[PDB]
Amino acid sequence: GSHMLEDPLRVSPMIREFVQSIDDREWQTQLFALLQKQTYNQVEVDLFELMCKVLDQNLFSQVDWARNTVFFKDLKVDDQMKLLQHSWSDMLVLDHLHHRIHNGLPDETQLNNGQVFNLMSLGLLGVPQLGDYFNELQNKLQDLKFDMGDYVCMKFLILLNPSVRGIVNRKTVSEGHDNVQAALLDYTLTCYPSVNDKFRGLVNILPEIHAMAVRGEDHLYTKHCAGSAPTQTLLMEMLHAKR
Amino acid sequence: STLRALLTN
Repeated sequence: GSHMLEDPLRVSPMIREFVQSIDDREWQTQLFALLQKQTYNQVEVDLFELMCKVLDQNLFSQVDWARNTVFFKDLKVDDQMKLLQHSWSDMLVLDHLHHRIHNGLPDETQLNNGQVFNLMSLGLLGVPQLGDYFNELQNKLQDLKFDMGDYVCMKFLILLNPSVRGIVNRKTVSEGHDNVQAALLDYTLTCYPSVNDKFRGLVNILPEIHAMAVRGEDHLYTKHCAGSAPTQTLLMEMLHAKR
Repeated sequence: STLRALLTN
């Protein structure tokens, strides 16, 4: 139910459609697949680099998702690019927030290398120190009964942010953001009546999540400056954009 | 440009 919609009988079509666009399975599959491929038959690997590899892949998938999004369709690339550039970091955390809670993703895994990958890092973007903060959010979210439905709406909310510098077709973005908020509100009201101010509780998180993303992007960029990771990646390009 | 390529297609 957490990873599922609450009262499917009472859910809007829009939301159902949003949940359509998520294949959790593919995400986890893709994740371990890369991890296996990157590590089997290798004596040692740079764990930091690997995390980046995962993130790079995630980004591609992120882009793919947005692309097929109903709202993006009505958008020009320049505009889409700007939106994606703004919150890629933001989505990763939430996505991680989603898996950690909904799908029982663990903090670490044994690599078949005898090496251990900190999965948890993926959601901290390499800043270990944010774990308490990440956790605080995970707890807040759980108490709010964060569900699969909530998670998708929040993604759009994050993505479809009008107050983003340089976006030409502002109206469309505002409208979509505005719809989703409403849809989210409705869902909370109809399907989680018992949870008071759930809408606000969830909406309030986004700002918090963003703060985490910022630290994370900066660390990731700082690391790239040091020569720690490949420069040709989408991840770097994304990291680069705001500079 | 890579970003653009992906969404440009």
